[PDB]
Amino acid sequence: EVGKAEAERPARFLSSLWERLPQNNFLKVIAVALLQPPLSGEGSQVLVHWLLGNSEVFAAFCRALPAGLLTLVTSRHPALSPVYLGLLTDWGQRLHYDLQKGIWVGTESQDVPWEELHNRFQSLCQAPPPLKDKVLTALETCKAQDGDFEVPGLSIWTDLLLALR
Amino acid sequence: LELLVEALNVPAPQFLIEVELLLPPPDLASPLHCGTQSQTKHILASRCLQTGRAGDAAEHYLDLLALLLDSSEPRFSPPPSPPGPCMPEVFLEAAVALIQAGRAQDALTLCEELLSRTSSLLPKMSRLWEDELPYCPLWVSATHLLQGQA
Ligand SMILES: [Zn+2]
Repeated sequence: EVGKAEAERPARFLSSLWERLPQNNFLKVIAVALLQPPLSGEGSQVLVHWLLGNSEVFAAFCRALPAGLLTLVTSRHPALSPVYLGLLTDWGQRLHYDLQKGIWVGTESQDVPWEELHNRFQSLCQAPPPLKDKVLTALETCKAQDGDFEVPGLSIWTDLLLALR
Repeated sequence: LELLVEALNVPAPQFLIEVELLLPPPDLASPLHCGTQSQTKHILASRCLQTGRAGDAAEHYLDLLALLLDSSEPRFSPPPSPPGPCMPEVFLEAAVALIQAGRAQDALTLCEELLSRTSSLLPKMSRLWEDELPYCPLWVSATHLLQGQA
């Protein structure tokens, strides 16, 4: 209706929404909205422009949902692959290893744990061919940037690539 | 000690009561405790290594190792006894001298031959994927430390 009207852009509406209603609820709606096959997908095509436009909300999205949801988000809308991967890259690089418990852990309390990060890459790989190659190459590149070790306890990203067998 | 070793290189019972019959076999605390060739050569190399005559030490230690392992043909030539160090603590001391020579490409043909014989023990490190419980004898952790310094 607002699209046909063309008086205000969906942006303004979704900005006001963002303040007004409960966010966890909201996001799941939006997530699922991206997937519903078309009813007149201009709808889905609008939401990706809103999201990629406003970074801050999209950071909470990837953080709030499950893994399979973001997997299907991506394979449908390739406009989401490269920035999502971008957010994982950026979370992995604020960890650190302790030797005494054999585990990657974050400094800060809110820093997506190893558990969570394993899982999402687990999924992203467990996906169709046009994304698996993309992501797997985005690992080998951030590995080499942080030293090509072939042993655990150095490169978060070596760790992961190993942990996928 | 050098002289000692060559000494130990070279080797009758009366139907009567002689003294040695009544003499005991001596202990390890005795000053009449003298080991064997191999056991001593080890002392020499050991003693040498503590002084900082690393090169010499090495050669001693290699001669040690030659003796211990290569002795298939003649009379056996034994390892050091276990108030002393075990057969892997030794190889390490071999490789450590070889490092104080600056003979690092040898020190590695040693730590290679070591972990080659002893594959068929080791901890097969699947905890590598799952990461207190599994067992690593200190010496296997260390071989890796010195491979590294090499
Ligand atoms: Zn030992």
